[PDB]
Amino acid sequence: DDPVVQEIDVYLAKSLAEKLYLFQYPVRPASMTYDDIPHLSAKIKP
Amino acid sequence: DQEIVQMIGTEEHVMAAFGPSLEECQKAQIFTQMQALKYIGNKVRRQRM
Amino acid sequence: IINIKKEKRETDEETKQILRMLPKDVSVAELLRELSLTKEEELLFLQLPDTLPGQPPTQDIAENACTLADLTEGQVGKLLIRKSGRVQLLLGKVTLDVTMGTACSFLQELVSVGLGDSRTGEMTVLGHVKHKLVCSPDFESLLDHK
Amino acid sequence: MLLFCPGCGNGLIVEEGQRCHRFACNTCPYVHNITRKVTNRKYPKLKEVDDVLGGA
Ligand SMILES: [Zn+2]
Repeated sequence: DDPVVQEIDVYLAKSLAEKLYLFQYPVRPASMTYDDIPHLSAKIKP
Repeated sequence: DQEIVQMIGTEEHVMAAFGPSLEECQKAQIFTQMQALKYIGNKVRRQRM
Repeated sequence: IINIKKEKRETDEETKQILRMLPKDVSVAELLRELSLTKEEELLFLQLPDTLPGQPPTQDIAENACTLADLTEGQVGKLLIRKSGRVQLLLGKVTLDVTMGTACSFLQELVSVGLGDSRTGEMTVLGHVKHKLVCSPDFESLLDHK
Repeated sequence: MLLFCPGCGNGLIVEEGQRCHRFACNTCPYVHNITRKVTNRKYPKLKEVDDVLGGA
């Protein structure tokens, strides 16, 4: 059972290490996207 | 309510069993954490310790 | 009538209640379909173990939490798709095992928060998150090793 | 079947509007006109067995 296919290189990046957030909507199925809704404001406390 | 229904179970009989509870909660006008907290506080007694 | 702003059915895989008139994958199948059949790059989200098989390089360390952040750029690991569907992640001397996470059917969008100014930030959506991966040490290999 | 508002995630209810009957949300103006028939079969379990008795 050799690694028969796709010995894949894995790299690490840090350009956006501090800038990266993962947002998930538990109520919104992946079918619909907020790419069509024009957003108005975004307030954050870092 | 969608979160609660997803969170109990997504089998058809599960929603069938859980429907009366949703109808009951919609009978009252509780839609905000504040309203439900107020309702609970009213139903909570001063069991003063 | 709008076909994209419809109401929802409870079953996400069968969200389309009305018509115009699913298999559960494994890492070998997942990577095979997303590489061989499709050349399009895809966004994945994976949960690594708590500590990586390294030491924080002059980061003031006690065998403390050596996470992904403490490491540096460049090639960091090797992913091997073995026969019989076995998939492993050689991370130097150790070999982690990679598995399907729970298949989330809701919307997971990976955004970038670029704080260009003190009072300004660039909300940069990068792509949807379709699959989730889990990496765990092959504790059996570690044990029968010694 | 239990329909929930995509706008805010609350449970949609049935009501009657002006052009037709609509699913409506009690918290936000999201409504959906019922454009054609919608059914929700239950298929309740029947009384299959008869069970005469007196055997050995
Ligand atoms: Zn609503």
